[PDB]
Amino acid sequence: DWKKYGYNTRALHAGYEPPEQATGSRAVPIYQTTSYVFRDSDHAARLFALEEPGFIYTRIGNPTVSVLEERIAALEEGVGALAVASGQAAITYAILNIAGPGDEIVSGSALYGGTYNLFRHTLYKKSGIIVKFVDETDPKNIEEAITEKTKAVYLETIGNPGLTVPDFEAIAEIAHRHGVPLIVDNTVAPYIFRPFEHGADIVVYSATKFIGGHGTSIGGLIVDSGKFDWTNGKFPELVEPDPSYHGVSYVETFKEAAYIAKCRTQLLRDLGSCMSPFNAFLFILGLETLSLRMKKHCENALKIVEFLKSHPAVSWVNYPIAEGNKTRENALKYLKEGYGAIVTFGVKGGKEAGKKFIDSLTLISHLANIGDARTLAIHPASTTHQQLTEEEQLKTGVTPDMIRLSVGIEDVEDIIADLDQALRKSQE
Amino acid sequence: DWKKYGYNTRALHAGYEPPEQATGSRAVPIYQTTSYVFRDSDHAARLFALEEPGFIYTRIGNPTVSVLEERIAALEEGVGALAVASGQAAITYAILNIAGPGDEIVSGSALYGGTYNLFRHTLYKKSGIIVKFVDETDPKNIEEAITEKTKAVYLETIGNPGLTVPDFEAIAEIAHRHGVPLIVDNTVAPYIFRPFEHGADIVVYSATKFIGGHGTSIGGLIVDSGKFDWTNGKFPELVEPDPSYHGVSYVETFKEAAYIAKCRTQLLRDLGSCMSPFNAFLFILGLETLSLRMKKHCENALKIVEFLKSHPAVSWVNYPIAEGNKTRENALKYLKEGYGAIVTFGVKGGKEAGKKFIDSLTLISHLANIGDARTLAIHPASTTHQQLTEEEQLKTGVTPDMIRLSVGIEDVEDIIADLDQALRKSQE
Amino acid sequence: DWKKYGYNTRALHAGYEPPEQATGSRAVPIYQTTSYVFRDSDHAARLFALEEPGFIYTRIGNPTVSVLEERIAALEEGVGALAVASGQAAITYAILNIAGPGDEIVSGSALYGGTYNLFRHTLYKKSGIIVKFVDETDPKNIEEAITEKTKAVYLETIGNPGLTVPDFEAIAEIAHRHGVPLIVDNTVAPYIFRPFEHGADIVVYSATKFIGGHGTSIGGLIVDSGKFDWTNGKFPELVEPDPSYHGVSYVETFKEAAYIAKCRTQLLRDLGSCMSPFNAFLFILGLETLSLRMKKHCENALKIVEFLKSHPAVSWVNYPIAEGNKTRENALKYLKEGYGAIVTFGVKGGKEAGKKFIDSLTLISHLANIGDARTLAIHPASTTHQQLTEEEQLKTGVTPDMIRLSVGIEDVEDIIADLDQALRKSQE
Amino acid sequence: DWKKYGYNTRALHAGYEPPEQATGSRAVPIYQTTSYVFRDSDHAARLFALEEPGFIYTRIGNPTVSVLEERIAALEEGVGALAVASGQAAITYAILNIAGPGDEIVSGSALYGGTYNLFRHTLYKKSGIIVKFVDETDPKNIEEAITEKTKAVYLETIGNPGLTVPDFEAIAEIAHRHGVPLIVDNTVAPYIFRPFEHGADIVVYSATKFIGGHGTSIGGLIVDSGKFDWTNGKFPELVEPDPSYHGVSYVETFKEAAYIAKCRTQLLRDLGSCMSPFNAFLFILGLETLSLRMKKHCENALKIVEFLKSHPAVSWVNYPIAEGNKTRENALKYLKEGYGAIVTFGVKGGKEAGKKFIDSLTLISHLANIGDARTLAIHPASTTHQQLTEEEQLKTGVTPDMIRLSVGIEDVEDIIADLDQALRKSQE
Repeated sequence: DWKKYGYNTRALHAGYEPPEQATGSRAVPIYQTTSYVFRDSDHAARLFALEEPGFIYTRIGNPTVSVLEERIAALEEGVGALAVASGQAAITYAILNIAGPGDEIVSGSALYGGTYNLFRHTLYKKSGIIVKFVDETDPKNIEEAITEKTKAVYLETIGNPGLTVPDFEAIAEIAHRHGVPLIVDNTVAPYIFRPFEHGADIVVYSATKFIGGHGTSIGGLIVDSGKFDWTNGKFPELVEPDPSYHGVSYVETFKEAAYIAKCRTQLLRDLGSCMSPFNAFLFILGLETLSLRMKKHCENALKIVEFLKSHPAVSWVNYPIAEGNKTRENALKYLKEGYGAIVTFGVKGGKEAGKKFIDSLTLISHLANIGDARTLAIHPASTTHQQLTEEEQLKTGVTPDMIRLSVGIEDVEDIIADLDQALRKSQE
Repeated sequence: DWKKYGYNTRALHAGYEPPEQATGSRAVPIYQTTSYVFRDSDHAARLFALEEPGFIYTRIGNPTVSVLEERIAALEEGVGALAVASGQAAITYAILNIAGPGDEIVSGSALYGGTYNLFRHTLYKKSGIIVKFVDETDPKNIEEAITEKTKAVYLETIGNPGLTVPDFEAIAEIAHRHGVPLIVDNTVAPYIFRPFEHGADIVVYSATKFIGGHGTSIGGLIVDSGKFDWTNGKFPELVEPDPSYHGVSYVETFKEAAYIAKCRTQLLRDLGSCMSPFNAFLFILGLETLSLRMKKHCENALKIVEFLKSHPAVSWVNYPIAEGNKTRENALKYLKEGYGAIVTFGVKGGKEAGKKFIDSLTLISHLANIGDARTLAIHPASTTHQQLTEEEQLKTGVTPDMIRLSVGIEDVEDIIADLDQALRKSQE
Repeated sequence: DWKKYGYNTRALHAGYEPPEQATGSRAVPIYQTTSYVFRDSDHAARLFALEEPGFIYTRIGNPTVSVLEERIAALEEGVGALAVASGQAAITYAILNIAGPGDEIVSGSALYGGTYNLFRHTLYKKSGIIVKFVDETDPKNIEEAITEKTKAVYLETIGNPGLTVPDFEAIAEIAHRHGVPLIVDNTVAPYIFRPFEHGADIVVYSATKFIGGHGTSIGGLIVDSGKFDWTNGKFPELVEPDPSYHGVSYVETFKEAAYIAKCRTQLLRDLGSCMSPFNAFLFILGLETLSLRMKKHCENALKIVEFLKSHPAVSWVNYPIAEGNKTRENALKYLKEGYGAIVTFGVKGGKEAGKKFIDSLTLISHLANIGDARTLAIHPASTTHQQLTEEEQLKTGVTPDMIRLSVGIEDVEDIIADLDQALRKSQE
Repeated sequence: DWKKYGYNTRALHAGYEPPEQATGSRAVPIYQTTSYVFRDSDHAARLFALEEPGFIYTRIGNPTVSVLEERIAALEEGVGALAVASGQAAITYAILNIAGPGDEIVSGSALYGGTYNLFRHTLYKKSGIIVKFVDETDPKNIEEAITEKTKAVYLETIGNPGLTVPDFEAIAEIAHRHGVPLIVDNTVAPYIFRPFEHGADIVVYSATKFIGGHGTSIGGLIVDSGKFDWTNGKFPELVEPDPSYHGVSYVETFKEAAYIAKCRTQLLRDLGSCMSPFNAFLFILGLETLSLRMKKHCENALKIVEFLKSHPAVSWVNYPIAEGNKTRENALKYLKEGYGAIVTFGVKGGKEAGKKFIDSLTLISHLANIGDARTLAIHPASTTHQQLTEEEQLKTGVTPDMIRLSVGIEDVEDIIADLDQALRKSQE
């Protein structure tokens, strides 16, 4: 389905209208298959030469996985999407598509720990890429770090768990004036934020979190807006003839889809971070309720915040629109549908009190995740961010006394009662 | 289970004895979950610091996926295995674990097309790695290409579809004398060949093909023999303190498992090519019959070869032990359980006759795969190897008139009848 | 979880707190297994004798299926539930548990076609049970049909598709004064109606429809309120010693759970209508969003009704609270959360116009189902009710010109636009 | 595929040639769907009236489930099959299709406990059917129990666990001379026995056991040979017009498939024991290796028997061809491919020694099942047959000191070593 239809209609229909014509299955089939029989040899040759569309091999493309991709692109109003094995793989592929040995990336610092470790260590040692980390709360800091080796600017929508919101439009202008795309990780804010409306060229998701929403499946997505001009000379693999496809120019053959086409034909084909069709089936199920779920997550989170602000065992609370938040103005400007499910706070008595808070919980789940329907809590400095030095954790908005909550869609009075009994026990 | 038990007992038990203690499930549960609740904060901290074993997050580790890994390691007599999203990802990770920008790899040339394209283009452009391709039919050619920048030697067990078998022991000696591991891709010969018995240090699989065996699931495996010494100075990431894990030395903490540990803790955690637990469940089912299946594949293939050799529309036939095969001696020496399922031949009348052969088939499936229970046929020069120049295809053992068959486990008289009617039609 | 927690908290937690202790999986594992290893022979004997709780065999009981059952019982505030292969099997088992050859059942006539055919033909010919059908819009009609052979009264919550709502409290009093339970089929109104609050003793569900909510899985549920007294002499199988379990009296051993215990130990064990653990996994996912989904279904349906009432191609519209509905008073009294997703209407030009309405639709799915997230339409007289005579269809509230809609959770303006273009085309 | 193709070719192809034409999926898709969109209203009407073939609703029919059914029918050389939720449901439906209140069934007594309990108690109390149990080791005993109320004769292929084999041809003649079909439960002997070659008219399977073969899925099958004449006056529901389908005569419309058609259209539609498409997918995977698996099961079992016969802690051993077996002649005559996987024996020291045997095992699984790839052991008198009196257990071939083994496909020396250490411990 198209831009003329509403978000919820797309979330239920896009990419699977009409149903497959073999049997009419209303539900998207799970095509748990590796291979696809060809009509004849000409079919088979056209498919491999990129001269006709069809399925060849599940590593490269699969019908269940394609419905997921098409529906995500429709919801984002992008020109195409690619599904991959994890949010990490989506980030990896989004960068590696346009960068390699000797290249630079300007990144914000309000980052999930796993992105930090990929950027700072793995991409440098295994791909020769230098990521330059900046305080994205001031857009001038992004401009000052761009160089002729920069290939992209990278931001998260709501800094997990710093809870800062960058000025997307200002930073997108900076990236475009310097001839590079803005890539946004919108993991924590599907539906409530549309990056392509605000300057982003590329969106990645950890479909694992909110998109799936039920804590069952690992997966990632890369979405291409199709509006960046790859021919400025900084992205020659998207322009020059590709020896692997006998001379194909991606911009020439695939036009506005050049980028997501190469992600598939080069990186997915060769590095092989494909999603399972079963996992795709479950993510499609998640999308069908995503907007209802996100509205409830965000309504509960705002209530949780107000509860915590007035509680005697709590020393501070953060939320994208909290009074002390340095980017609340950006949160107000760009998030008009809810301000995310993630809430941080500190317990009086520091790290050891937070320890006893976590240990006392009876309904909230002490685990490593966000974006489950259930409410989740953790201590980031010793978990999601343990790979970082004390100085590094502070750059990303992570302190030693911090508790992160991913607020779920339980009845809020039950969440608050678990929080209260556990906060009382932490002061004993 | 251990080295004292037979292959089939291990294939049915290793890694899941005793059954999980929650309910006693005899079958391996499908843990379709992202996360795992922790006992308390100390548990959670020990797990992330690598100070205690347990599950944290399915990208990094999962109980269903772990049973698969443990059973593959037991069958291989390796010290550990890692599961990943595809055979391509396993190859990628096996190399990237020990190589990066400016490094070299010596590879054989009897290679699946997808490995060629990863080696020649993707790893060079995205990782700065120079793969040097050699004629592995003479081990002297491997020695002559090693340099001080070489990090590994790479071979396939039965060249897909050149059908050549390298001299593993001679090449393993060369690699070890030069301080680098031998990595073997044993995709086409699980059970019938044990690389670790013949000098290989690392084995990778495309679990997709024969291990799964039913054409349902994409997946890869990396298996570590645990016998290579990573401390010779060429593998400093396996020895030096890792900043991402606050100073952990992989050889010191994980000893013989240093390599497969870093594959998990670095590459899987950051690049994110994880396998789905559903896919793992299906690969475990495949292992339970693998030895029966491989014996039938190889018995049928040898019969198919004899049929083709005497048929009037066939100009030539290849098989690892065919009289004209330049490495039949190696095939005889190393494959004592069967000589693989893959068979090549040429039709009289060249490419256009093979075209009409493929188009006439009625039971054999014209698709891109090997290792299905069903019998498969294809024309490689325009498909699995289309990414290669005419000169390059010839280096890998692929001609323009070649038909590749993956012989399945149907009743051989039905396979032969389909082959015969289609060969008659190709001469019209 | 317990009656102290809210509906949404239960829907996310009940039956799986704490997570399984083997690994801590936050998601409910898919235990796709037939069998469960026993600790020793005493364990195994106690389990089969009904002297200890545990798992023995998936036909009889399974850990994934048990979580589903426990969560449904918690949401219903029943004492237990049983999962089965379909809504039809749940109805069958709910009756067969308490009735057999020579017994009677008093049923309402506002019935899904499949229930009618089971009641009128299959149970009579294969079980000797006489179902007496009555106009349940007047409770006096239920009393007048009870006899000393009656074993239960049976009602649907919202007559599918007559859209009538019975007076539950009045009819429950009648059944209880005559010593028989009231069994309610609450398929179309989970969450929005709680039968046990209004006199029902037994609830059955077609988990297929709204509970699943995504059109993926067939399944049924039987829920026992635990408040009916089975010892009045009409239910001797629940009281007398059971030879199959060496003398067990169900009321004595299982107390308030006697009924659902026999459903498992007798009917599920012997007739074998078990649910798959995969299907159960998906129904659990459905429950996690059920209340959000049902509120949206009912809000959209009420809007659709208002649209249809004012449209020139529509001759009439029905809805439980429509002005002409003979039971709107009951709908107002008992449904305080929404009035269901099902809407009927007639097109001007009769059966052939409705034909052209269905044939013109472009977003609404012409299929046999209700309770999908997508909007569905059909012509019942030739489909869901085709097994009934013209007189019989009229007894159930089905006319020849009727269109049934199951209103989904798409954006209502998109539903209405599809309805309007198709209604215009029907008048051409 | 057809009778011209071999068993293994059929097991890999029948029912899914050609692959679905939407995408060409070589693997059978998992159609996890409830519903199927119709082309238009005429389509929808023809489908419900039984005037055209197609899919309507997964309770009644599903594309994945249909491939399973078609492949089983092809392997059996039957005219059709029906899939159901369990082996118990298949037995139930096979009888209820042709019998009801006041009818009789002549059954053998060499029966799985669950069949006994269905026959003796559940079908009598819930369906009014009188099963007459006879010593089927003498065919004269079958003739002497037939009456004008008899509707079928029922046998198991290898009495589980009496291990007796009836004289199928003699008993089939008796049933046919008296105008009733012979129904065979071939659960324990797929592939190794073809009941339709020896007089059976109807075959049922517990697909759970050997057909699946991996202990993952519950399921049943009913297979119709299509050769019984239902018009002799004893089966009027198969001849007379069916009110539920407006006058359809099953023999007239469906001809040789009348029986399996009514199983679907009446019993599956109304009692609702449908199989999940996921479970069907797994059973199809099992079929692909069934013949290799059964040959290995039977070869290992015969070796286990010889080991047990010579062991000092064993007092007796039974096997269909054991020297003391009263039906070894029948086993020799009818089983020409292997004599089943099931082995019974007694330990010196009686029930308490067998207790200590079971408790000592370290590789063989103490669970309730047969037909897993793994080797299984149990004590039937307190488990699979606990529902029967001491007299009743003895009628079925079950004593108090009996150990039943389901011999798996592990390496036999590992099975024997587990058996030996556990037999030594039982004598302490």
